[PDB]
Amino acid sequence: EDLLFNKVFNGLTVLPPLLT
Amino acid sequence: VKQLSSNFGAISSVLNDILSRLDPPEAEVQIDRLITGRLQSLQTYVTQ
Amino acid sequence: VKQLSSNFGAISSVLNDILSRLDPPEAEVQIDRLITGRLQSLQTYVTQ
Amino acid sequence: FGEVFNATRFASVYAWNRKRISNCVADYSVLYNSASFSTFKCYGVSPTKLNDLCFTNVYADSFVIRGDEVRQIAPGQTGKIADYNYKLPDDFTGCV
Amino acid sequence: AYTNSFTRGVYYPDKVFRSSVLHSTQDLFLPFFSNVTWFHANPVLPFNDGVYFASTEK
Amino acid sequence: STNLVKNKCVNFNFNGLTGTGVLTESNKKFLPFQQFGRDIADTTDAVRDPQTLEILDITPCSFGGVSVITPGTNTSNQVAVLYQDVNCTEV
Ligand SMILES: *[C@@H]1O[C@H](CO)[C@@H](O)[C@H](O)[C@H]1NC(C)=O
Ligand SMILES: *[C@@H]1O[C@H](CO)[C@@H](O)[C@H](O)[C@H]1NC(C)=O
Ligand SMILES: *[C@@H]1O[C@H](CO)[C@@H](O)[C@H](O)[C@H]1NC(C)=O
Ligand SMILES: *[C@@H]1O[C@H](CO)[C@@H](O)[C@H](O)[C@H]1NC(C)=O
Repeated sequence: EDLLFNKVFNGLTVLPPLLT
Repeated sequence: VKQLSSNFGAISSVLNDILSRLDPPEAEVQIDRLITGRLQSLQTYVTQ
Repeated sequence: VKQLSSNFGAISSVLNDILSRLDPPEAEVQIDRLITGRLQSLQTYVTQ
Repeated sequence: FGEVFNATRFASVYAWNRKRISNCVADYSVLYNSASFSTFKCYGVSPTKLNDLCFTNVYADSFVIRGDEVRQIAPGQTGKIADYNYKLPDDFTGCV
Repeated sequence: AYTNSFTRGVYYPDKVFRSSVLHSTQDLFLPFFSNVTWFHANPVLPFNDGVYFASTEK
Repeated sequence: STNLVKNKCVNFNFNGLTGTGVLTESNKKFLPFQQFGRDIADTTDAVRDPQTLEILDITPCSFGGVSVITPGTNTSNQVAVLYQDVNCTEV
């Protein structure tokens, strides 16, 4: 699961996902 | 975001430039040309 | 239904009162903005 | 309408006055074709429409201006007289 | 004589700072691998749209 | 011309560069002829002021959405409020 997580302004916001 | 810098047929892309070299009766016509373009672009974003 | 009561930058929202106030030489101006706004409303409804 | 158009003394621009006018029958026929008005024009309402369009409340103003300056009594321009004495909101719905 | 520039005549086209990016511009440039006159040692030349001009000596 | 305040949402104007935001001091290094910086998407994110010859970071002035958390009006009238991606000091 680590090898996988290593391989891949004005009115605009990004909301976080509910599950971390 | 790169669409916030197109005229769509206006004198500039900045509202502080149409509100500085135009009187209110003439700046309405130029602000509407920006409003129409920006609405079009936002709605294209939301469809895709 | 409710978008039928926006001016879209015309003098009236009711075309009976657009034809009551600004007529043909100027209705080709005021009626056209209503046509433009209502067409876009309808297209958004059909795409969604 | 007949007396305002024929009042003998009109006020100057800065002291323009309002004839509070309501609850009556307005007949624009002769007013339209009196064949004497060097400048009849208006906005918002077509010149042939007002004849039957009923109105909520109507206000009449009057003054005296310099000749050439007449154009400056219209929405969306400038001129020493339209700058400081009288200007018309850009959503104007009357006649001049 | 005539000679060949290789990659010469690039100027900063504005006052804007930019960090590590690739920015695209439209302007008046000297095309790469061009046909540049050679002069030794002179005459009246044209201008017509800007000029690149190099020179060599001590 | 006038003085320059830092760490407050202001309306700035440098030579014709007009905007609004909060100005801080930076760790960039322009080139002597360069007068302001901009990033990808071409927004101005730095500037040089024409008297100190110091470059300043520009950061938009905090904004966000407001959501209210309701336990249902059929149960209570209490609510909580979330200010989205805003530090708590600025409310
Ligand atoms: C005003 O005076 C003229 C000139 O005699 C007259 O013909 C007209 O009927 C009068 N009233 C109005 C409302 O014009
Ligand atoms: C440059 O143009 C001249 C024009 O006659 C030509 O003779 C010469 O060969 C050209 N030089 C190059 C490097 O293409
Ligand atoms: C909502 O209120 C009504 C009226 O008091 C009650 O009958 C109902 O049970 C309530 N709904 C709940 C508690 O989910
Ligand atoms: C919020 O502001 C405080 C005060 O400076 C700061 O210490 C903190 O790092 C900021 N961010 C968070 C997530 O608390």
